[PDB]
Amino acid sequence: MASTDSEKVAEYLRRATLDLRAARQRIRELEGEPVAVVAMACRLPGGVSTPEEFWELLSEGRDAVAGLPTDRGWDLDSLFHPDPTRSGTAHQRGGGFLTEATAFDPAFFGMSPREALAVDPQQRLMLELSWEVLERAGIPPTSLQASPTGVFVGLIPQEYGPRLAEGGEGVEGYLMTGTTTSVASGRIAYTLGLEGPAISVDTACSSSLVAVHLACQSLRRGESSLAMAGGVTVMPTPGMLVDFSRMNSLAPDGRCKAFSAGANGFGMAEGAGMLLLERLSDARRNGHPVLAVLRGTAVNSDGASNGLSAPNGRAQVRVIQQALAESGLGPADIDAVEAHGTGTRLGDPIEARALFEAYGRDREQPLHLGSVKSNLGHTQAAAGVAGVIKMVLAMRAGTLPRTLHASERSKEIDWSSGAISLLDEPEPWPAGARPRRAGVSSFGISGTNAHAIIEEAPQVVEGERVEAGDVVAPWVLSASSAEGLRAQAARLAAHLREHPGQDPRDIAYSLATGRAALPHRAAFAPVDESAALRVLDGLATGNADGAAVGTSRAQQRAVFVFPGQGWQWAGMAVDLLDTSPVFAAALRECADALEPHLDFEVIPFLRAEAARREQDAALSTERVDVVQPVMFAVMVSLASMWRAHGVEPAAVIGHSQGEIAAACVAGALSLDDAAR
Amino acid sequence: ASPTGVFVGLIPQEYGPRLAEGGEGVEGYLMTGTTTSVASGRIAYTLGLEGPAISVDTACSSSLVAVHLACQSLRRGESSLAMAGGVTVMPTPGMLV
Amino acid sequence: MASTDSEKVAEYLRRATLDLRAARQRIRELEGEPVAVVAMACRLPGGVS
Amino acid sequence: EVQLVQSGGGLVQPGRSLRLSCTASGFTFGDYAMSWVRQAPGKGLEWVGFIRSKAYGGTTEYAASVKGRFTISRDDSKSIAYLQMNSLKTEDTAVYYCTRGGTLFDYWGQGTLVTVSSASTKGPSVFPLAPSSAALGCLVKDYFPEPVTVSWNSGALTSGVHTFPAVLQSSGLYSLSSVVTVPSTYICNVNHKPSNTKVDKKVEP
Amino acid sequence: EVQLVQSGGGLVQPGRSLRLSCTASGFTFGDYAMSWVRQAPGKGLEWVGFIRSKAYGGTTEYAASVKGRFTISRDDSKSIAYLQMNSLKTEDTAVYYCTRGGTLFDYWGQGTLVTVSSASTKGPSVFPLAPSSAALGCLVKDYFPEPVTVSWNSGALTSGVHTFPAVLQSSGLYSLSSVVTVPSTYICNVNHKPSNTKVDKKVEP
Amino acid sequence: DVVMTQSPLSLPVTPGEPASISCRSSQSLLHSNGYNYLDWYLQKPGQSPQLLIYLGSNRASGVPDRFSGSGSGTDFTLKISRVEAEDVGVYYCMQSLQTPRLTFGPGTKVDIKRTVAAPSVFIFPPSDEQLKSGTASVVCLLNNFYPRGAKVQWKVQSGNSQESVTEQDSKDSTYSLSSTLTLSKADYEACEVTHQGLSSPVTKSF
Amino acid sequence: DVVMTQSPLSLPVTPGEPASISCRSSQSLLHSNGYNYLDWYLQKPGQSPQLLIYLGSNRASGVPDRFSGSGSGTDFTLKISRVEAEDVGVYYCMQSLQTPRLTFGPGTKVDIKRTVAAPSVFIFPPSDEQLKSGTASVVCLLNNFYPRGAKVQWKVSGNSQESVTEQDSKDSTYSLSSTLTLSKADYEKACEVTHQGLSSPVTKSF
Repeated sequence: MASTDSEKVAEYLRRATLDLRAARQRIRELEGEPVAVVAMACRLPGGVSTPEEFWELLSEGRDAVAGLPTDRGWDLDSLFHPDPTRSGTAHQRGGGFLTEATAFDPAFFGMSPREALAVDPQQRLMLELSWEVLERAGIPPTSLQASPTGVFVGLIPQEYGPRLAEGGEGVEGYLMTGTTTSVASGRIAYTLGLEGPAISVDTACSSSLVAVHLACQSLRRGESSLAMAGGVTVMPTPGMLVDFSRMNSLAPDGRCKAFSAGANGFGMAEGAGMLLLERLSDARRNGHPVLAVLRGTAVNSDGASNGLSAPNGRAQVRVIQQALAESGLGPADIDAVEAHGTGTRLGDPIEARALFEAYGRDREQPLHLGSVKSNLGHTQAAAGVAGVIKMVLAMRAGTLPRTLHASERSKEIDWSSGAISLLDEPEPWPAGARPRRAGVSSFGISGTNAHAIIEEAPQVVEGERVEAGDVVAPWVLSASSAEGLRAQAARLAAHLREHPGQDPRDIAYSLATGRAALPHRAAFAPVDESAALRVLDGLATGNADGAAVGTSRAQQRAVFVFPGQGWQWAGMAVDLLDTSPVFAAALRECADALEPHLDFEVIPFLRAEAARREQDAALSTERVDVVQPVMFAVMVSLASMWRAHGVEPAAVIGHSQGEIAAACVAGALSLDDAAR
Repeated sequence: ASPTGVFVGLIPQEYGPRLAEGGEGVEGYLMTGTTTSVASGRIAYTLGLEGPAISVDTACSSSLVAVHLACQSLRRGESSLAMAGGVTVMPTPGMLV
Repeated sequence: MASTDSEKVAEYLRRATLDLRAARQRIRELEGEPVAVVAMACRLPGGVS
Repeated sequence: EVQLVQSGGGLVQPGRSLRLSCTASGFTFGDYAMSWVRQAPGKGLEWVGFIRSKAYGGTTEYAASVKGRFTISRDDSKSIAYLQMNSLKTEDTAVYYCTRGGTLFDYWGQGTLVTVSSASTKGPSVFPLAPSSAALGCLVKDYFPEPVTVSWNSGALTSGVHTFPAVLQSSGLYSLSSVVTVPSTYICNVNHKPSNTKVDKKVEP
Repeated sequence: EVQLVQSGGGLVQPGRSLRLSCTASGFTFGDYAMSWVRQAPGKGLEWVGFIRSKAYGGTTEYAASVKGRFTISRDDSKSIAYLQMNSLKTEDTAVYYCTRGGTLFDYWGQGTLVTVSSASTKGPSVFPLAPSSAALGCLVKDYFPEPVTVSWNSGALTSGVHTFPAVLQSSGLYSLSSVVTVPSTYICNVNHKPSNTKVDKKVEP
Repeated sequence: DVVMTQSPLSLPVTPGEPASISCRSSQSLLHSNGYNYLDWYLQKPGQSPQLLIYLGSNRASGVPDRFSGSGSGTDFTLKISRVEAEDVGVYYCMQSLQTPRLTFGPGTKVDIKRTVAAPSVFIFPPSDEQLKSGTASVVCLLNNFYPRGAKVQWKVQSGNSQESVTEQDSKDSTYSLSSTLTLSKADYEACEVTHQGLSSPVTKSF
Repeated sequence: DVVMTQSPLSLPVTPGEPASISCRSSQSLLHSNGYNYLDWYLQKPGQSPQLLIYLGSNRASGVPDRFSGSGSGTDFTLKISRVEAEDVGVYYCMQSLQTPRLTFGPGTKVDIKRTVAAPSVFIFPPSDEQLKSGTASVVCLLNNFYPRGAKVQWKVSGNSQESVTEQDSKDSTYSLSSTLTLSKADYEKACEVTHQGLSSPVTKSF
């Protein structure tokens, strides 16, 4: 324009670049945006009901293949016969089986004691997990109503009760809508109120990583701001270990001896698992916990294999390389791999030869090859989300857990490159300078390989840090049953006798803004954590002393009732303004609205006790010319206090002069108006 | 060996004999028949497709939800071709019951 | 010289714009690339095959 | 993000000195050439001036309307742009903006309402509008400054209520004429906030 | 879609003329000042010149090495850029390339192996390389021009075969020295395509 | 000289329907680089002006894809592929060839489009207490009319009328006019419009 | 004066490993606009160049996410976050501040990285029929060596020519044929190298 020969075009270039910088950051936020694992809930066998118990099975190298379930009353009798071709016999004589299958809380989830008998245990556990995964990600499970949030559940349709053409007595129309894989992801979105893509995918034993991949690819784009991605296989009938045994694919002892010379086949188990997932710059902007980031995912069918159940050796290399070129990484960044490790004698040699071809390509540091199934059992459709719970507790515990049955590494694989180090021992895995990434791979019977690359959470240096000790807030307990509320203060009590000195403000933040406002409420404001621990033990027995118990029906709607006269004491709020500036300042606006209409101000009145109010020209109560405005000022400041603490009235009603305060707080009369 | 997704939308239903009791000739294949899982992988096996072969279960929306998943496997580019589609052949009167 | 900054900072603007015209038609193909329906097979109620 | 948040509006009498500050956070302040675009109430935008980048010399180009009166500066270490408005006259009553480009206006900031009026703070002269025989309204002539808010039936009637944007006389005062349209006996309460003078009006033909 | 396909290479003698054409299809030809750069065999790129856009006008900036010798033009209605090479010399033996820009060489042509040599077309002087006592090799000295193809055991041995890149002497000729490394009695075959002179070599220590 | 740029100043838009604002420049805005030096700005009603398009056709980031840009050196065009309720305001065609630019242009007054309405001319004689007060204000309120192109006279002449108009409402999408004839003591001792909601002059007096 | 720009001319890259070419300019390439005037070009081996990054940090469409650009006009650093078989060749640091620009710079000779190999020196005395043809060519072959920073001297010098091949794939080494095109008599009167595959001079003669 004027100076030199550039003052205008160099503004359109600045803009064409900050538009190119902001349009090529939109391409990397739509196909490669990290998807944070906001929380993980899992009902894996071995009594595992939560990942902390799960970090307590992998770390001690405990196998969870105990035996067949007798809690459902199976016909194990016939599941076994010397002749192994009997049409109804099973070869797995063990396996990882949970007792949480024949167990559910119908009343909590709003289903009748007849609609729930029909509820397929796969869905039944998924409903319980959907509530937990939220209750441990912070997000109140009842706060996600009409919120875009996809439920992506992976399920191998399994057969529960009477055939749909042989309807029961109470279970009849609800036998198809409680068992259709359709309504496992759908029951969740209904009970939780979610309005997002509630898709129940089915890709055999990769339906958890496919559901995780289908949720990550539903997030990178944006159709659901949040997403619950996971999968469950709880096997109601012994109909899967009696068919898988008919193709002689099972092991006679139920162990998935991954990458081991004793490999017999799958050690088929049953389990669940759910991940709460959100775009990494949506779980940092909302403060949600970020446990690990799912960098990239890939799904790749085996193609024309040598059998439907037969694995492809060059369709896994193209899925370990699609998830490795969609995450923007390379084969040398992934420290460890949670491989399928089915324990098969022709699927493990093919898996690992696909792992020396996509990862073990001149590896400077050996790949730590490990398998949750070994410690657990082929979790079928829950395997792949039980590998992103294993390799997300491996992120956050600084340790690669064991592969429990692989000391005698199989002789059908070539472990000569020294590029893969099967995890026969707990390998330390601390936070170094290079990000800690892992790979979880689930390949299925249908021939749909899936591979997901996990990375450790971006090191949060400060985040929500410490300020100062001060007034303590109520410990907010609530449950949907009077016997479940005793169990809440029988599990928070333990979560503090196991973890003592836990900041009270932190047990009143993730209990109040971390849980749902369920009917049976027992909040309590505790001076100390032992005062608390005391009330916690009292509520375990139902004895409320120091605890504010109550009952509700999702009630809300408080009413500010305003007494006219007779509620004054000699020291009304003497320290209520000395402890918080939300009452002192609340008094300040009333005072400056009372100064032009009153001489003596309210500030020194409630500041001083009656024993010291006798010398400030303001009697304790008899001065109706002074205490009536004081009453109104105390009243309005207190009402503003409850409003500042989130207590808003559905109605204000005043008695005689509390009418003035009610009008002041209702908005019909200004602060100065009602003050005058 | 081509990138070609198969996105079928079905419903579990009930076809053969309850797997616990197995069968006479259909013993190891009963499982491979009654699984919406292989109802997308069987297709990607016979033709040889190497694209994501996912099965969808949203009941009366399975097909349209499967075209959604396929449309975005083509928008992102995971698969250059896709076969979206849904089937509800009801081999038992269980559903009308 | 190159017509100082008249034929240069305007030569970099036909790249930063022609790259913006190709990094925005990648976003219109990552989200709204219209997919075809190349063929349709149906076995529907009745004689439909 | 880039946010050009402004500050420094207010009420002055013609011939004063007023400051306009443009807080730039999100971009390198020294690369762009901040400019100040004036928009008098309800007309088109007019560009006041702009300072060149410190690397582009820092030469400040002003309008023909405000040359010798306004001066524009910029600081990187304190990262603020200045419109120094000296010797104001009646024309400066306007919403002054701060854009981040001399020829390519970008963020634009928010909008600092500067008012140069010779008036003083007085309440409304609420004069009712009797119906011909119809609609019922009420004037608020001769109030200053803006804020102003007029309701009907004291915020009970909201359908048909048209609170005509205010109007400036040559005397520096403001005039709103709020009118409802409904066949009938209605009340209008005008609350001039700067002076807190709430006047109420009952109207009949 | 943009492309800048070239044409006009060949074999000439120092002191001749030659045409270099740059077919531009995909972009508005008149917008970009287009350059002509040159890669001497196996060294870094040197920029020959560039013609400025017809819309810009400007001039035709050439190098110090080729001023008064080369001239560059452009046509929009026929949409071709020209490097007119005149009064050539041995230095012009190189791969001239035409890039779409004068400061930002964004797009490029495949490169035209424009060659200026005083030699004539003669076959190879295939001279063997007897082993010391080891590797076995064979020269191709004094052939012209490039193409050249030397294989071993007549394209049977491909492991250990290192065809040594074209070397030009001061006489304008070329010399390849293809050698295999394997303990032993081997055949090397050379076929100078322009002259079709296939000579075969049997080697012993 | 200076580039004089004009536009369809009063362009109506109806939601969900593609619209097209155009700009016509006296001089040529296609500078030698082959890049047009025209910019498209949007001032949404009562907000900070926005940059929609720079260099004639390039769209600024953060601006909805709907706004498309095109044009030669004189005639230019903004093609909103989909007009919604935020696409309304003033669209300024603002050149860049000759900086400085004292004005942003008249700007295209965009409105949510309906059919033509019926100006409710309501002559309201001044309350007499006002005459007791020292002034006179007969107000000829027009109400519920669209488009807003109404002359409003004061006869029996005009020259002491001052203007008050609101922007377009939502459920009726009309305009309302408060033409006030502020006035003095004696001279108190008629208004009409020529809006295309009617054709004939409708003269009603105090 | 002119901007003199240098780089790590012989930078080795190993696949899958982030690499970093740097550029150092004598003058300042950060022009008033706040935009560096340095460009990064890639001539992949035996192909037409393509742009990689412009204005110092901006990347040119079609260039993968791998090629990042960070630094200031004076000290720049093209950062390849993932070197594959495509991230090899010659990387030219090419300024834009001053244009006349006779050269693209020496360019960073990028190579697929391995450990250091021992150069296999083969002295091949010329065929005697060549001595009956009118010339003499004793060839000192240097097979299978990396890096390529080895010269061949002729003792007991100056007529030597040079023939190196670019890096092969399965061995990723270099091979040199240093040629002594020579004349009839002066044959009746040795080669060695100083490659860092060895340290001591290894002199073997015809």
